[PDB]
Amino acid sequence: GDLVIASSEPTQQFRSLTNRWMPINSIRVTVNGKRNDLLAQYYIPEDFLSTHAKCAPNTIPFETYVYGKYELEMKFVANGNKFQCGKVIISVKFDSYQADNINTGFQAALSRPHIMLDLSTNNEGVLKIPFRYHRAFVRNQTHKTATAGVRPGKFASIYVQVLSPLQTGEGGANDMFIRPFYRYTRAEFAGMSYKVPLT
Amino acid sequence: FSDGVTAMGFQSLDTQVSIKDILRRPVLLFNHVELDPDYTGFFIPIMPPSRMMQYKSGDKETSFQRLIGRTPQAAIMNLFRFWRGSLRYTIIIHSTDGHPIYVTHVPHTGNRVYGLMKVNNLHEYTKVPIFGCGLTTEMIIPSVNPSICVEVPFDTENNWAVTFDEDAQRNYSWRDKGDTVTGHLVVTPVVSVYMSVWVEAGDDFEVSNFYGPPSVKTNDWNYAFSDEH
Amino acid sequence: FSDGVTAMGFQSLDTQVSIKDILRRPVLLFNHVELDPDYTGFFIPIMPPSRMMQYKSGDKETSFQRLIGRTPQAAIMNLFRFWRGSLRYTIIIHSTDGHPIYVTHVPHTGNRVYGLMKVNNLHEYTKVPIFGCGLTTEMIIPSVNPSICVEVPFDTENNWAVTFDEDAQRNYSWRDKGDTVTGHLVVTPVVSVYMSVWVEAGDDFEVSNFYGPPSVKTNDWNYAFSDEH
Amino acid sequence: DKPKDVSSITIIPKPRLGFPHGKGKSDAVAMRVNPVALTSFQDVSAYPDEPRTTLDIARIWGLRSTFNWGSGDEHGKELFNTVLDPGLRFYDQDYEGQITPMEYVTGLYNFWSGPIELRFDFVSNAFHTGTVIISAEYNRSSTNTDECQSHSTYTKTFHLGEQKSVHFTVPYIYDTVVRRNTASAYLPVTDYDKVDNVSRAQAMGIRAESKMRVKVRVVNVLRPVASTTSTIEVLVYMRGGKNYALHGLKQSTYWPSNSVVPIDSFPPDGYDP
Amino acid sequence: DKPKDVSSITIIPKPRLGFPHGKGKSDAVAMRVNPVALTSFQDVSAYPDEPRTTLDIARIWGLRSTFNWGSGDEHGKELFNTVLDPGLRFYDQDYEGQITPMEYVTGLYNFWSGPIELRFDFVSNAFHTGTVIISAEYNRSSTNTDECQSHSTYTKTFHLGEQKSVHFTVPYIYDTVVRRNTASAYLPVTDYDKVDNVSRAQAMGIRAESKMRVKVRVVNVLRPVASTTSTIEVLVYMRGGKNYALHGLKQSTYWPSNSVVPIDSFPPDGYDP
Amino acid sequence: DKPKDVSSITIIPKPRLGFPHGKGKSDAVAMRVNPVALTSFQDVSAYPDEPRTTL
Amino acid sequence: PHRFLPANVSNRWNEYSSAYLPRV
Repeated sequence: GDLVIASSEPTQQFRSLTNRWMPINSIRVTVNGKRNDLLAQYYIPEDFLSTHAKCAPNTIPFETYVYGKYELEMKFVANGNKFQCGKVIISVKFDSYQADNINTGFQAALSRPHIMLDLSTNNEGVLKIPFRYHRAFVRNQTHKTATAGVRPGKFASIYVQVLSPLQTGEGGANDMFIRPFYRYTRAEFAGMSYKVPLT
Repeated sequence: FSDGVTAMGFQSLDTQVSIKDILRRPVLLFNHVELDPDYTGFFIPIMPPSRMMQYKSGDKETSFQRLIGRTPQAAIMNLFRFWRGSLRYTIIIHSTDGHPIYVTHVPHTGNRVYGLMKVNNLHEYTKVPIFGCGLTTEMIIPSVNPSICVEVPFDTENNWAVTFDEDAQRNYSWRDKGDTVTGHLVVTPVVSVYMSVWVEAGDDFEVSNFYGPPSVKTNDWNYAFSDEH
Repeated sequence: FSDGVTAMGFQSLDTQVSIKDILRRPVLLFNHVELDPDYTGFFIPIMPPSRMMQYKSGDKETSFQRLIGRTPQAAIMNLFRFWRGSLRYTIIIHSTDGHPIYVTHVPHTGNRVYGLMKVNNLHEYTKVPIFGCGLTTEMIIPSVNPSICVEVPFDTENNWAVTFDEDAQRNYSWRDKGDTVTGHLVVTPVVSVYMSVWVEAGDDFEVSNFYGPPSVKTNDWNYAFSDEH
Repeated sequence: DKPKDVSSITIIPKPRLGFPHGKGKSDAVAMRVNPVALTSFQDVSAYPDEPRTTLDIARIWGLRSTFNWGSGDEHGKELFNTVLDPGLRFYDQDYEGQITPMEYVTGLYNFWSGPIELRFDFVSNAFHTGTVIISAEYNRSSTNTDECQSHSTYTKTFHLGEQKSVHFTVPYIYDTVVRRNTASAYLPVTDYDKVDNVSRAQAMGIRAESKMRVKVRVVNVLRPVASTTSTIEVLVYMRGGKNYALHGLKQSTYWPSNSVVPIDSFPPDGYDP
Repeated sequence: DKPKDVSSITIIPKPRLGFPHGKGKSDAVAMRVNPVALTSFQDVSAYPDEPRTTLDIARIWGLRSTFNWGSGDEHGKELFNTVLDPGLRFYDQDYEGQITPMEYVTGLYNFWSGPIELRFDFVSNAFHTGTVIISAEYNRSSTNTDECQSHSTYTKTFHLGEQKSVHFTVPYIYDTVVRRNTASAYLPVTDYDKVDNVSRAQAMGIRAESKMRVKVRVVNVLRPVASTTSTIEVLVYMRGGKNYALHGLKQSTYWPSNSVVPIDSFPPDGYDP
Repeated sequence: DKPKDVSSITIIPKPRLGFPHGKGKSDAVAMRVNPVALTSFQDVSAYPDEPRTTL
Repeated sequence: PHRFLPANVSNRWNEYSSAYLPRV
């Protein structure tokens, strides 16, 4: 709707690059972790460009294009043993810029689109992230010549939070690991420019 | 166990569950605040009631009503960070005089102010009134009618207006700072006079981007007797 | 490259591009000016807002609003030197009294005046009022309604009225000098009282003789911060 | 011709039209070029998964409470015990935390009715085993040590094993068709004023405190294997039933307690560094 | 007979009808013999070639800028470089001159959108030869000495020869559907008041300055014959595209700077010599 | 377009409508969300053996 | 005097850092 108006020139997709699974950094869950504690959080796309999986081919189109619309899919894989137990919740907050420190509890996570991970069964969870932003496009990269009036590379936030603490048996493991994987289901890029390094 | 039968319609057909219906009934913003002709006018930032206008015991005294944050519709707007469409402002001038009081609409310019202000810090505005600059304006004539209801449009660049921030007084990227409003409504008198202001959602109005309930507190229990003395 | 798709209709259906629609919304002329019963009345020359009513820093102080020249419709009228049809004048009397204030229409007589004037320099006009001479007149009764909207006709000899001249104070051929107006509107009170006056184009109204944009100046940049502090 | 107009009617003049109402008629003047033009929702509009009513928000599951269940907990012991009133969490102390969606939204209304749904998620594994009994108790409450009193009410026994979750609809069984809210309709106290009996005597109303309770008791003692944990946490979710109803808009009992700062004039109020 | 009239209705009294609007309803009283008589446009009427809208005025070509192109200008050199913002010509200095039709009319609105058209007229003859590249650059701008950065954007290369003119549509590629005007909505300063930070702090808004630039670089160096001029002028025209849009009427940023004299009373004010 | 509205009528303003009467017309404003919503007598209503008039 | 956050918990842009998990 807004796509055709916001960009006079046509937008481009690179499915072969962007629509593949890419792992990001490992998450550690311990018995010390309490309910409502942030295990990890991601400002997207920023953190998938210039912190996590920086050498991924998914990031190649972001070098040249200045604008874009982005719909993502995030798979989470846990590996705790059968004598452990616990609950983790992953949720998404749309257009979170200067509103990360409010509506940021386990209760808010249960309200917003989310997935629930049991740490004993090792069930996989897939949360789908549409593009819900107050502008037509999100900016991909900051630059020295570009304005500082608009903060780029953030249309949403992902939170990984403890719902129920990890517990273990006598002489059992005091931690276990979760691995997130991401992919773009619909990444449309706009406004071609000279290639730059990401952040 | 049984799901039973709903009580909706039993007492009356006046259903009050619709979000839009709750947002369309008015909220007092300013209760008997002064208009002064030495200024450009009293600015009203075009945004719905929310946690942004909430009073906290100890902080600096503002012109705003203290119980805006505790209204139903403010509590609803704290759940939705996006809003699009028109708002309706009911303005009542405490007078019966024949002097015209002008209400001027300013579209989204990027600032966010409220109360009496001298635009560009001048000391004379009768020769250069904001209502006679070219912008859309409406007049109140208290002798005829001291009240008016004006509907302000969604004249902005953005798809949605941002309802609230985590910190309303934080100095961040200046263009993003102003995206919580869609413009201003400026009231200018002839002589010194008081006014009261209400706000509600228009017919053409939508909310989105559900955030869920925040962390809250209450002490209502303490200021009431129980049914057993 | 692609022509794309228009943004017209996306935000709202309230289109504001039509020239006639821009000219039909009001412009403040006089902001709280005195009516004095010692005079015949306050004259208003029947002509639209333009560069003719523009303030320049340094020149003599007039009763006119300073920002008339910077209104959208004034900027539009600076492009068209011909206009034909009716104008509409909204007059508000700052009073709630039962005294009638008369607004008399004078057709094109060849002069061009504004403000309070003693016609033929007499010192008494209550026995010989302009509103009771025979000309078309309407009364305002502030106790009932302090405002009125009156539509003045195109009662002139010429096909078109001249919008502007290069020099408004130049003493040239006297018949041609008066062709920038189509008549006058004269407000006469009983006792001393203030008024405010707006003007707009009528429904029956046309402009023509496109002149293109003139040489202009601006210093708007200087009185504003950028988005990077 | 100028013939006289003999038509007339008596009228009652009002300053505003439809001022109290949320719908009906309005006399609002549009600040537009076109007076009948409105905002377009052709492209940009509300998403279909978003809640349209307060009842839709009340149908969202929210984590109310948590409790522990261990192998040391003897049979008949109360693992959980609360007055389930959606008006207030406590009658005798202050609350501060993340209130559930249905409680938050119910705090905006003076009346509520219909069944309330609960869901008990046992944070366990396959090697945990035991039985509990959930009971809805009305009017008269049971003694802590008298399990039989709880068993005589509306109950559901859950055998914990491979399945680690159980749903429970709490019936609406009261003497009135609706229940009035235990919270206040209006409270002008903003600065934590030290209360006295005169303040309470001049309150908005009287709190009709609920005696309706939901309890969870041990049926069969938890007997997990030695290799796993001896104690597990149980998450108690809550939401309004499918025929949950709300009525009588009032002052919100709950209000934000975290990161509350009032707006200031930008940039006049010392934004320019 | 004189029977009672029982008909009545509630009303909300307003002083003016359709005061803010440019169209709809009006309660205007005609100062005429016949109250429904209007001006005749049977013979005398608006000519068909005259512009009917502000967008029609924006579709008129106007000379924006000029620049020189010589045989000394090495390859990659910026012949032309500007921020193409129809709101303001400069952000950091005063303007005085003949502003284009589309800029003049855009100065009346708070918002603009759609493509902008350019036309480059080379004031040359058949014996002038060379090549330039026109580039539209968004968000990120190129270095003056780095031609490659300009080449990576939306470009059109023009081979100057027998044809001495080239058209260029500048695409609309931004993060918002419309852009707000960099000029002020309202400015009460009339007497060139010496500005301070307090004046700027109490402004109407904040100027969202554009970083979108149009540049012209040398591809092949100009190589004219010895018999003709070594340097030529290039005229840069500008107008709104076919889908150029404007919205949100405001105070005009531009105002007449030449031959401005306010009206006086004729003949009372010393016209009789 | 913005054409003038020439329609008008003479009126006699009264503060209340049907103030003395027990029936007829009323200008009462409902303190409700819906301005035309009324109390339901679907289940709870007056019993048939109850007197309807003073007679 | 809370016009900007302290530099320990912030990313240049004067907001809470993604690294600083203890903000909650």
